[PDB]
Amino acid sequence: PYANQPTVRITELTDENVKFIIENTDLAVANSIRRVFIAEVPIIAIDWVQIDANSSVLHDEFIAHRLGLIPLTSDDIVDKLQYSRDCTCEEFCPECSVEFTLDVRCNEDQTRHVTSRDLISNSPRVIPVTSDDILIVKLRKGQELRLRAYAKKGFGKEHAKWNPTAGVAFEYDPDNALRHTVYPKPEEWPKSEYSELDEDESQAPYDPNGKPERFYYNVESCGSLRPETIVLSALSGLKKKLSDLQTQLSHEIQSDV
Amino acid sequence: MIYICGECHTENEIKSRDPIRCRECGYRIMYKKRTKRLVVFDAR
Amino acid sequence: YNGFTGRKITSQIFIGPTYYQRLKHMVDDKIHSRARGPIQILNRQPMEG
Amino acid sequence: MIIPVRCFTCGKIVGNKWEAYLGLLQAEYTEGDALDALGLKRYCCRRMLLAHVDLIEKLLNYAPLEK
Amino acid sequence: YARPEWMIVTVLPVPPLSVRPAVVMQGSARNQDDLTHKLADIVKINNQ
RNA sequence: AACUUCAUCUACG
Ligand SMILES: CO[C@@H]1[C@H](O)[C@H](n2cnc3c(=O)nc(N)[nH]c32)O[C@H]1COP(=O)(O)OP(=O)(O)OP(=O)(O)O
Ligand SMILES: [Zn+2]
Ligand SMILES: [Zn+2]
Ligand SMILES: [Zn+2]
Repeated sequence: PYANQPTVRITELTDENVKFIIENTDLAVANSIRRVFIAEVPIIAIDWVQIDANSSVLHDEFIAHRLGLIPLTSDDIVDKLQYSRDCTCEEFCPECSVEFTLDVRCNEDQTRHVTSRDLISNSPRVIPVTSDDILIVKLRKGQELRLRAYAKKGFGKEHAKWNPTAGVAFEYDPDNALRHTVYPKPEEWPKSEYSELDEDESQAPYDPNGKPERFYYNVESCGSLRPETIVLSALSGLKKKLSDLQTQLSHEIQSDV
Repeated sequence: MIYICGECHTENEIKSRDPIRCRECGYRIMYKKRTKRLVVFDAR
Repeated sequence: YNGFTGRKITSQIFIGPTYYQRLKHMVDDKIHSRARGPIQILNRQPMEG
Repeated sequence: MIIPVRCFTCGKIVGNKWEAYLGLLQAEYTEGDALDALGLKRYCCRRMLLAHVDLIEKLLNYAPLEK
Repeated sequence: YARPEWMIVTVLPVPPLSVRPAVVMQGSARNQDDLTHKLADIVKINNQ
């Protein structure tokens, strides 16, 4: 009647990728951890843009869109920063946001590639993952881009600009033994990388009593958060959602009594 | 207001009820020039 | 794999990169509603368009 | 018009890779080999660079409205 | 209700202005309905 | 507290 004790084994750990395996866990818990990876890990991204002068070919809201999609280093202070709704101050302040500035003019004849490097942050911890560079616009001679931006904490449920991850690879039952997928012709199907079968055997024998366990994850970071801390923050955020749910549930049960 | 010229790209100030001709080029197509008030764009 | 539950979809699904076009017909241009609006002079009936 | 930041399907940053892609194509690399060198693995990300048409260069030919 | 003589037109009914509204443009001008122009022609010929 | 008509053409299911 109680929760199982899950186990984690990390196979690969690189600045861009974490490959790990979670065993003795439910499919629902595993899938929802993946789901939180994608949508419920807080990150910092530009959400306020004010363009003083835009003589580039791209219109203002195009530039704003591209600026929002630019990743920003959010390793440490995203936990410290508050949401704009939570912050007491009106509009935005150093606690709820980070300010960026762009002042580029193409005085020279050669085309000026405005990059993420040209974005200058008021706080050193958030930088546009520059330490090539993301190209915001190309400026012909006599064309100028000037803008001020504010970056706020948020998660990917709001907007895909706040996705901390690129691709979450989730696989269970590498050799089809639970028959969750029924191949019409099993031999035509390529083997998984995690498959332990011999080359002759296309599918493992049907396990009637089996349950999905030993889930395999490959989480690729977008560079804003380290791939390890994406997973840690996802676990902590899911735990916090459950705890908030429990608090509200206890309050309503007390109210009913 | 101040209207930028279509061809020579030089700002010229034209009063109301005045013919639309840029000084020093004579082009008859002017552009109103961007507003001072600033509009907030959500990056979304 | 099913996005909501994580279980493998039993029938393997045909996926690939196909070229798609956004046609000019958009819902915002077509949504319309009328409630005691402007009325024609000759017929004194609701207007058209 | 300009290389999109982030692949639509997954979200890996592809915006910084267009100039390097063009340089590697100039080197001798085939499109596939350049895409591999840039690190693009999934066909979703390779579609972003492979199918991209850079119109910003054609638009930059026209003279700016204000100089 | 209908005598054969009444079929021959000796008096022409002129419809009310509701039937033939005056189409106004910008207050600068007032176009007249086709019926108004035809009635003007009829009145001119009748006066002649 | 509030903007005509004709005519044509082009699209939509
Ligand atoms: C199925 O019948 C409908 C209706 O009868 C109505 N309709 C459409 N055009 C007209 C018209 O000119 N005059 C009248 N009176 N009715 C009309 O449209 C018909 C079908 O037309 P379609 O054959 O193109 O439908 P796809 O089979 O093409 O559907 P996809 O796969 O594109 O969604
Ligand atoms: Zn604040
Ligand atoms: Zn001029
Ligand atoms: Zn991709």
